[PDB]
Amino acid sequence: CQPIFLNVLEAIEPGVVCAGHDNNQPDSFAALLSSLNELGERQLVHVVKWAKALPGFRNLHVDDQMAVIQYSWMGLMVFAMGWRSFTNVNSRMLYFAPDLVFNEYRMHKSRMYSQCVRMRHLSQEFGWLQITPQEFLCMKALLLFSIIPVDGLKNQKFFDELRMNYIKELDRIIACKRKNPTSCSRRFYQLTKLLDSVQPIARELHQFTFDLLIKSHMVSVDFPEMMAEIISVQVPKILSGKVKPIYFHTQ
Amino acid sequence: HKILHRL
Ligand SMILES: C[C@]12CCC(=O)C[C@@H]1CC[C@@H]1[C@@H]2CC[C@]2(C)[C@@H](O)CC[C@@H]12
Repeated sequence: CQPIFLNVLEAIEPGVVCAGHDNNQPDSFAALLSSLNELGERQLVHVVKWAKALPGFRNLHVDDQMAVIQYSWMGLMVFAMGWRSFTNVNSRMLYFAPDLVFNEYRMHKSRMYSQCVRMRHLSQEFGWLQITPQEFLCMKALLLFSIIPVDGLKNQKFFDELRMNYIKELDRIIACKRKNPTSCSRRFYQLTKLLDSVQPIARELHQFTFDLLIKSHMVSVDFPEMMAEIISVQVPKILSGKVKPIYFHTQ
Repeated sequence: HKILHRL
């Protein structure tokens, strides 16, 4: 049998994205954060093209297509960055981009050291849990459907159905080489715990970038058009409790 | 402006 679903996920996976950072200059808070912001703007373009090509994405109402992207981009990008770090440098550093790799010194200079250490822990988990390339792809897609508004989406029903379908595909990938219910159950527990762990990290970064935007003119940090719009209009909805992640486990 | 536009 042909793995149609997985064939598609592999086929649409975005290529390499560079930040455009000048690594010839001594590190500074302003330059490092401005480059992270530009990388965010560039990655946002690839995330939109990727999402629009996902199986069933068009089943969603137009307004909800935009909403899920605007709310889950931070988690999606952090998860992908953690995987790149694992595969390219065995979690020795944070591989934001080929031209923007963070060692401990840069983590400190960025003023978000604690958050950076938590992301490195996430990267290490990909190795400790022996996450396969196929599990990574399915889990990343699921992250796009893991944060919603308390007030509900325009067509909450279509969303619930799509999310359920991606969960079913994850079950299938888990059952592939496993011919025992207990083994599958144990793996599902591990993967759902890993997925939940992304949310608290994304929340801390949401708070950090929000505060940075508010005082950006005082610290010389540049925010591109799309990033500035999303962080001033959508991010505060999550910080004020109007939009919340869907956790598998209670915590 | 025009939101993300390329949605
Ligand atoms: C999503 C990005 C950029 C894409 C990526 O690889 C993950 C990384 C996580 C930290 C984000 C950064 C984009 C710009 C932000 C939001 C800064 O303003 C502060 C936190 C940064």
